[PDB]
Amino acid sequence: QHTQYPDARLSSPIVLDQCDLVTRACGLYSSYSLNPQLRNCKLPKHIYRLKYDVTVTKFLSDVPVATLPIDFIVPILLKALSGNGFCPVEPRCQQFLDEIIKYTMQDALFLKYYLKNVGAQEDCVDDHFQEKILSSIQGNEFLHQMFFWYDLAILTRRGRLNRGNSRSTWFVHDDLIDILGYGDYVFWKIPISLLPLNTQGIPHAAMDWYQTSVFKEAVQGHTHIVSVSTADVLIMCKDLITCRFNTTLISKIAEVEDPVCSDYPNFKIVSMLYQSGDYLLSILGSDGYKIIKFLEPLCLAKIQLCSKYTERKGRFLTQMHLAVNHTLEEITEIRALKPSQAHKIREFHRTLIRLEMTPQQLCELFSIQKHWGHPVLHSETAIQKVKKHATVLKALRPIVIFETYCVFKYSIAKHYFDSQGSWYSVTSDRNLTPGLNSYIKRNQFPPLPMIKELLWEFYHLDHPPLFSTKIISDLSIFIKDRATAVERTCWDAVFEPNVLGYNPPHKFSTKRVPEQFLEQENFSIENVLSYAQKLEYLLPQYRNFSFSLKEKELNVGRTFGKLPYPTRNVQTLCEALLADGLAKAFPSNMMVVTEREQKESLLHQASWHATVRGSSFVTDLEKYNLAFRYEFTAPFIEYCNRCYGVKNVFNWMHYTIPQCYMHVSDYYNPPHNLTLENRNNPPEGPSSYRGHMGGIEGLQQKLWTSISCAQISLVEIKTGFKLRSAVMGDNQCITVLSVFPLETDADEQEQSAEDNAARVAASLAKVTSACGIFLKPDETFVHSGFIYFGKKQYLNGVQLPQSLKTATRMAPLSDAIFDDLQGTLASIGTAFERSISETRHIFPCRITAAFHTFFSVRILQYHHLGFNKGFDLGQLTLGKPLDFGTISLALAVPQVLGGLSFLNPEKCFYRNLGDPVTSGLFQLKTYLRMIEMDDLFLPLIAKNPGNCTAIDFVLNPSGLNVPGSQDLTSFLRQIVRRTITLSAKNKLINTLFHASADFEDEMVCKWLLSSTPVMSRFAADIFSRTPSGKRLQILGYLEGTRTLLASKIINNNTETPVLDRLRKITLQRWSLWFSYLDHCDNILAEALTQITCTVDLAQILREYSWAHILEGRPLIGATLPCMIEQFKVVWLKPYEQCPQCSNAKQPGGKPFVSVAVKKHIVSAWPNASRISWTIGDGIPGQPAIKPKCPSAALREAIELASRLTWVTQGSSNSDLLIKPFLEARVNLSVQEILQMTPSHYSGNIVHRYNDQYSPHSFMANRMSNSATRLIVSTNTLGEFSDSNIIFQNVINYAVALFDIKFRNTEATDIQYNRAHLHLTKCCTREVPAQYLTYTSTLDLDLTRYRENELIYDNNPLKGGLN
Amino acid sequence: EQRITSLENGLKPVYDMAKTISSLNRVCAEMVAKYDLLVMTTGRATATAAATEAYWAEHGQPPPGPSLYEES
Amino acid sequence: SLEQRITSLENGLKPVYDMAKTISSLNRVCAEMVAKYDLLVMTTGRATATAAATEAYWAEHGQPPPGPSLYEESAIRGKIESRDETVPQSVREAFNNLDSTTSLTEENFGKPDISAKDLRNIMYDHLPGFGTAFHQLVQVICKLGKDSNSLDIIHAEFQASLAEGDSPQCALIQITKRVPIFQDAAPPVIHIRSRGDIPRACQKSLRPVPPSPKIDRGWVCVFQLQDGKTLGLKI
Amino acid sequence: ESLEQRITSLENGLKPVYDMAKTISSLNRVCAEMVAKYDLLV
Amino acid sequence: RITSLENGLKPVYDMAKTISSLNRVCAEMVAKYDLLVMTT
RNA sequence: UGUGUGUCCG
Ligand SMILES: [Zn+2]
Repeated sequence: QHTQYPDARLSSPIVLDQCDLVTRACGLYSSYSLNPQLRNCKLPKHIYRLKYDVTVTKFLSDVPVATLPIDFIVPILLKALSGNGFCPVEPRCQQFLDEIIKYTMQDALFLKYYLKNVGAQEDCVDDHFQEKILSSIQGNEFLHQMFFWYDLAILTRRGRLNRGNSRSTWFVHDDLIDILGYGDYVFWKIPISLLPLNTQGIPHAAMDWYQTSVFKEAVQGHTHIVSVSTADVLIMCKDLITCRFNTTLISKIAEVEDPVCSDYPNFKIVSMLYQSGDYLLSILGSDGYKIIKFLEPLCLAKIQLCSKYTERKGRFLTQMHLAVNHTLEEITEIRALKPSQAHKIREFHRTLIRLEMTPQQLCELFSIQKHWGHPVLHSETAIQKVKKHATVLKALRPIVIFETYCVFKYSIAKHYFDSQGSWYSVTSDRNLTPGLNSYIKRNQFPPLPMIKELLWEFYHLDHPPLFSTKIISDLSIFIKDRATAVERTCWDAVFEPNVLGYNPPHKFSTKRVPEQFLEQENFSIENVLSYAQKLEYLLPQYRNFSFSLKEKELNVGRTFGKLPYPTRNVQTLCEALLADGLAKAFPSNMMVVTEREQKESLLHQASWHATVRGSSFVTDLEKYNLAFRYEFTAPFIEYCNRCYGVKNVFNWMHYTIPQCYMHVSDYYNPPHNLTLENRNNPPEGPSSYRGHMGGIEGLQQKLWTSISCAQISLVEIKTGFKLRSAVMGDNQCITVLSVFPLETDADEQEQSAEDNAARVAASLAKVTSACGIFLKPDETFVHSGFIYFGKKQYLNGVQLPQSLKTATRMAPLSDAIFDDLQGTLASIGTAFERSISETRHIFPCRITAAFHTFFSVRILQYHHLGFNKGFDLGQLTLGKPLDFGTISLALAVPQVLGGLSFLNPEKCFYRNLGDPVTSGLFQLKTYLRMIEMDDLFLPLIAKNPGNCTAIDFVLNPSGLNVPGSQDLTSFLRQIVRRTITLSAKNKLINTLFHASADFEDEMVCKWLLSSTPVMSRFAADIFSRTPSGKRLQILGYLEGTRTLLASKIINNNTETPVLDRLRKITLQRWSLWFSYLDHCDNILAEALTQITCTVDLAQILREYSWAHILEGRPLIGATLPCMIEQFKVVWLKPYEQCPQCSNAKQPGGKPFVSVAVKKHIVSAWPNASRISWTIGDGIPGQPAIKPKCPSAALREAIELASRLTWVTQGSSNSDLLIKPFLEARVNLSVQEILQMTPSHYSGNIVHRYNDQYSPHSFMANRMSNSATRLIVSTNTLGEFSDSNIIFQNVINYAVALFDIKFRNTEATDIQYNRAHLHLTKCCTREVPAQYLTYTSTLDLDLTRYRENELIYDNNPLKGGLN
Repeated sequence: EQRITSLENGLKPVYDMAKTISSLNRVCAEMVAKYDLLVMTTGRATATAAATEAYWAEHGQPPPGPSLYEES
Repeated sequence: SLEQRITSLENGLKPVYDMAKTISSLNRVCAEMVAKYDLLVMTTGRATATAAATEAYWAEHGQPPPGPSLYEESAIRGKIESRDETVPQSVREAFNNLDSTTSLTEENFGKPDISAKDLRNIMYDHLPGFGTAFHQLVQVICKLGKDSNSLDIIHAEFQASLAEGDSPQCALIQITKRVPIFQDAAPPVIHIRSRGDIPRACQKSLRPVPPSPKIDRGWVCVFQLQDGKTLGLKI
Repeated sequence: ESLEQRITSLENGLKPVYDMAKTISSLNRVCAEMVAKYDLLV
Repeated sequence: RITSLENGLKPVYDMAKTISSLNRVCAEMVAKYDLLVMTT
């Protein structure tokens, strides 16, 4: 039917070059592009028929010829567009508003009931709670604008289909504004009398396009004017409106929870900020983003001004104020602003400067940077910016390069020595290194303080290769569904022929990675290595390197590079090799906080050759990519080549980049002065150049990070200070430990630490400058207590909240493969969980999520894009209209039972659940108990088991055999397998995907589950180390709907079209939910009666399903109790007796966990009123032979053999079972791998799989401020009632419960001193020691696998043995 | 006779060797001192020269046309 | 006979044992030099552009020669200081960028440069409204600081006062009542035509001038007219 | 007696002289290699 | 035993020759340093 | 007729 699927969210840069074409077809005037070629080119077949469209001519019949740019009008459209007109959409989004409010009220009531039931609730409650929230929701400023913009988005997204002939338009008339839409193009008709005026009498928007005299006669007798834009501006405006609505709603709701002081700024200051920014943008055009960009640094400075106020704390704010004043002054001198406008334009930054809020509120306000839009990008300006800093000449100092290289080598040698035993057998004339000979002979390493007279001796060390080139353990990196550049022969085939002016001679066949990986016959890792070693990237047809403009930002333009396919493979292989070899000698991510560390360990670490003070400073890692030259990076590249067995692999970029012709592959504008004559040797102009001497962002990031770490280490060696570094995103933070005597006071200690940090910063600046890379002293700031880095901000050890950045991104519409409801709901749930992980309030985020869930459900029910207009999903799948009760009930049963619920209240305590089935059962039971529908549990949880194989069971060990709980992954995997069968002449994939691959996978899965008893986690872990796992990981590469609907190989396989299958499966899935009283049976319901236990219920449900897999064998290691139902809280008072431990504890007593509160306060910001504002004191067998540089296959074989040996310990078949698995992985036979397998001697394998192999990291779901103020005792349990208790989740539950209980009360009034967690006597059992028993053997032939990659390798013991 | 000849051979240049060792030490130290005051600039034909040299050291022949950025 | 020869051989072979101690240092220094210059020749390609070649290349088509080149600190510095031999502009700016960072110490690292106009704009950004007499006070404070070279003390004290908690008006009050140069100073007198130049917000602040004005007492400026009309302002 | 003293004298001056000869040979080799590298530059 | 003195004398002459060669090669290196660096 | 207008490394 169609191969187009426009997306619902903005994901592309805003370029308006093609709009100049449209205004030429209608007879208007516009100047959006700087390329004169578009001024007189040839119009395409479409957007030329606009001269014959009656609607367009009628629309443009009372407007001037002149137009205005759209970047001056967006704030005006935002301010003056409410929903009061007529729209072609029949079901208006505002119609279903009461139901959303009702659902939000119900969800809030359920959360409150759940909290009261657990035992947290709250003291001194108020009756005026529901009405306050209802008034807050209905009193929002952006309530109707959001619905209107969603209607507009639906209209434009539906209209962007129909790529064929005879396209149509849509019309909207909203009071003052008129909107016309035609095929990705939008016309806005607006009144003139509402535009800001110049001193010459013309609008500010017309200054840069028309002269003062031309515009006046151009308009003359007119009152409305027309602007032209694309469909991306509408999506951007919709996103802005949604973000503003979310922020206002959250800020308003949070005031009800904590009337005294909340952690969000306000709901009135943000509105003034929005208005000021809108006015500034409407006056200054797209150049106002230079001023808007200063919001974050000002917030950082204001946060920094909340401390002891040393002498140099206020320098950052002064520098930022000076910078913003200069920027404001130098962009407004040409423009003829009136004095009133000049006074009014500074209100934004004047309000920002004069703010007075707590650090938490400033940290929250830090996250509204992108609430005003994004600038319009041009290729010429971005290319001009990139050309500078890339062709500039540099001066370097050889001595600093020598020292950095020596430190690089020393760090690599030290990392090799720390692990792996001892030195690496230094060859090459030991007499050339006098001084290291003693250390090598004694088999020791120099400490660190004394390596200053022997640093040069590290230059002469030589050794064999230390790392292997066959350590690839993931084939999914070579097929990732991306786009690459084209061959140099057809380099100009990526531009539109009409704009170009000529038909390109040569054409490319494909431009995507997956449609090139499958047709490469000679693909192999060794082939890639040989391609790199022969300098084949220097061939004349392999030098293109296009640019592509980056996504939504606030700069004038940033780019990223694209390379042809083989060079892309070389780049990927280099990154993969570096991630496993080097760059582990240079630990980048090291997060440490001085106020949250043990004093003894900190003192030991800070000692170089007593209290310890620490300081820090942060520098930027963004532009350094353009500052790298070959003269500086040559020795490091050569050493990296030598550490492997390769010759010319790591210097591909510096060899092939300067030989390329640099240009931006923008579809609607080619390079200037491009003709058919100068096609082979095109000239360079404003958007092209030849000599690129610097590096490229993204590529070779790990090597540059290692070089930066080496420079930091050299600085640390030069000056006797203890330095630690961390690198994330585009920034790095360096902390310095000073160590101080005892009797030195605590007032001048901070000053001395800051002085030491400044000295280290100056030394680092000198060292970095000597290498050709320049720091910014004006931007680098030095502090003592405040550290911000990546996603974590701390102020003197106190963590600061940041929840708006995740909470404001909730939206009913998201890209989730064919607008799947399950994916959208899952994304909303994940966003809610991540947002609640921060902050200390609960209700605003849950209210926002509940608001958006119902809205998404309704908008997908009525306005699905995958079907025709007027289609109703909820009418023809049930036969009757869908009502509120069915939707409300269908949103309460958890997803593990197949019920479209993703907001579990239990996630408010801890992140990872031990067992999802028990938690879902408890949640459903509580929900059904709250309302008067208690006699409804059994029909809801009975259902009908579906059809599945052992593969499905292995994929989801903790899942159930419910058809409605499945995702779309199986469908996509089947499609990809079908495509590979009829295609993929890769000649190495074909060997892996042979005729009987599915049968082999089924046999392996069936054998793995034939044990007694059956264990699922062990089988899942084993299955991933077989060729079946490799095939499974290769199959799953599809990511988007556009790739599915537009891929050539996928859609050329004949058979039924993919769209019909997608519609059929969507209809089946929608019928599965919302139906009820149909897909249930009366054979399991009566067996589940009179149980009254969640663990037994879950076990019976699990065993009833998968019955065709497990005939009669027991299932173990899959059911765990829900900890909410396992413990009970008492909340003792300072001087009281616990009834549980005193009244009925005569015969045996009850084990319990004790929680107590400390008193020492350490630090507090701004006060000690709130618990979350303060932190306290308190911290939250070997193998006989060790292989040297083992391959990935050898490591996987060793791990698999160890697992199989340990799991089956009481039997004598450990020899016969392992052999068939190892025959397909490694050349070595049995009794040789067994020598390298570590001797594992543990008990209760279920405990080892639960909390030793660590499938999940567990951890907490709350801010870590309160965890430092509590002491938890678990030894009181005695015999620990081993058992089903997970201690980490016990600690997390206790800490989170205490935090939630007291979150809106000041600390001086908390009347509870300690808490008792008493375990119930029903949900706790004793787990015995059991071992698996296999009676048969796999007896499958796996010797056919003799290929490269993650498959059988020859000579695995090549690097030697320890 | 032979012992006298051996003594003469073993004692004739040793004084010259001792004189030469001090001069060599001085000149090496003074060159090391010079090395710390150098300034190097970056040219636009370093990568091209390195690529050509690497290509000549494997299937020795000039790289295929057209010419590189700065062929000199 | 032979015993005397052996004794003479031992006597002549004794003084060659001591050269080992002095050849060890020779080994050390030679190894260091070889490492340094080996890396130097490694990091530069085959276009090292000898000094005569680059000197000749600078004369005509003055762009720098292809390939790297080597100079010395004092030599290139003295060449730059003499603007007669037409040193290429790119080399000049590169060396200036490299050199400008050597004057960095523990102090004056991120220290800003504050002028009169910048300080006046900063003070304006804090005061509310426009046309208030506090603007005239800011103007006279900046003028006095510019003619007395005490802008940074004024700015530091203003920032400290603002950060400790008082309002900007109180900060200006402490500025005019604490800085030593603001002790017993006659307020500046400006020339005005009529009430039109006086802002609307300043109308309530006009006061007859008494003898012996004081900047500390609260006299910010004196307005004089042609017909002997002198007035002052009170805060 | 004289022969034994001669043998002892010969044995005394064996190791250090050989070690320094080896060091000198290594230094000459590396210096020659560096000069050969610099030769193809002028 | 007496004829073994050649084994204890033949390394010394080569030692002197190698010292002379080292002096020559270092003096030669000084020439390249003079010819490459701009200096004053 | 507009080759999938685009959506890269971690
Ligand atoms: Zn108790």
